[PDB]
Amino acid sequence: NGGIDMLTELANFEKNVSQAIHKYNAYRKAASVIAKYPHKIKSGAEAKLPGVGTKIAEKIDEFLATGKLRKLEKIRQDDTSSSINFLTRVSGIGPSAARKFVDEGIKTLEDLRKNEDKLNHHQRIGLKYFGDFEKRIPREEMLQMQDIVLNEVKKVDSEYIATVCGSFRRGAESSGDMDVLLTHPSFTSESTKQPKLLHQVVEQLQKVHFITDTLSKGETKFMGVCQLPSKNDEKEYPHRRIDIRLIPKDQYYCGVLYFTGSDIFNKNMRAHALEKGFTINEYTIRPLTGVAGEPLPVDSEKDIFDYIQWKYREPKDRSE
DNA sequence: CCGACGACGCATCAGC
DNA sequence: GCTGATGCGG
DNA sequence: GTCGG
Ligand SMILES: Nc1ccn([C@H]2C[C@H](O)[C@@H](COP(=O)(O)OP(=O)(O)OP(=O)(O)O)O2)c(=O)n1
Ligand SMILES: [Ca+2]
Ligand SMILES: [Ca+2]
Ligand SMILES: [Cl-]
Ligand SMILES: [Cl-]
Ligand code: NA
Repeated sequence: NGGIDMLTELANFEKNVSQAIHKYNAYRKAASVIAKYPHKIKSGAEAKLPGVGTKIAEKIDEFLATGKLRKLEKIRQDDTSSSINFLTRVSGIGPSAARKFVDEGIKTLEDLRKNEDKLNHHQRIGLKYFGDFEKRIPREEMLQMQDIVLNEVKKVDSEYIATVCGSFRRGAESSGDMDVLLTHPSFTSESTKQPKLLHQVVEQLQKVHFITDTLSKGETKFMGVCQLPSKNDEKEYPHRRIDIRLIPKDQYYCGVLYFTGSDIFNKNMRAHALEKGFTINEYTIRPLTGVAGEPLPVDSEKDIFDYIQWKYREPKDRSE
């Protein structure tokens, strides 16, 4: 049901143009439930699955009959809408900044490059590598990036453990970018016994010229840019987005569940936890006046599934 | 009908 | 400077 | 935009 892409374009419109985040999540939920439905949908009535209601069923009926959606056709022709949608593809430009740029007449890639002085630091790096960040990463390259990260982390301190998460851990043949969960025994929910734990790793990866740029950096989260080294006379590899998350070592299982995703899977799982009277974040699962109690004991990813009475789903089956 | 929609880190800004 | 809200991101 | 109660 690849064509019924339609829902994704509608979601993107609502987020970027309408600034209607709940419509955006509604369409993405519908897109997700349809994407795992194992038959070729033949009518909106059939599609009207949890999260598909009347309005999306009507849109699906139009799309099946004609191959297009007039609502999208109008959105694709509208210059302001299409310009706002385009500017949000630069990392760091969201729907508010995109509309502000378009209001000032900044509407194309050319315009951004001419007006670089008007971008914050994140946006400037997102513009700089705009083309590269569009490309996906083949798993073969992800494997090499994994080896660099884990080996350099080991050189800093053999007690670190770095785990590559995201779509890579879900077994995807290509990834949007690299996600690294990092733990160290000196950083638990009970204490922080060593400072600079994330900084020293970031610094080492910069020192060997793997990390090339920083988008944001605090005590526990790094978001930046990296690049594989290339061989003599070879074209350079594209620059890649890299995220590193330092998680308390005793909260690894909640963190690797979060960082493995997908984002929709996490949303569904956490919503379901709420219905079961728990709340899950990347640190803890806590029972719910609806006030979170104390963290429940967790010794495995499966324990989190057990609490909310879901059967265990391996990462490869979490790609929603 | 209508409340409720996952959860949170870092950058930036207003107000102080 | 800090605090809280907002924007943007994973 | 959708849905449980
Ligand atoms: N709104 C979001 C976005 C992401 N994540 C979590 C689950 C994701 O799997 C992980 C990494 O986010 P990514 O944006 O890198 O996406 P993926 O790694 O899943 O896919 P890809 O990088 O291949 O596009 O962060 C989340 O919980 N909520
Ligand atoms: Ca991405
Ligand atoms: Ca990723
Ligand atoms: Cl269309
Ligand atoms: Cl917590
Ligand atoms: Na963006």
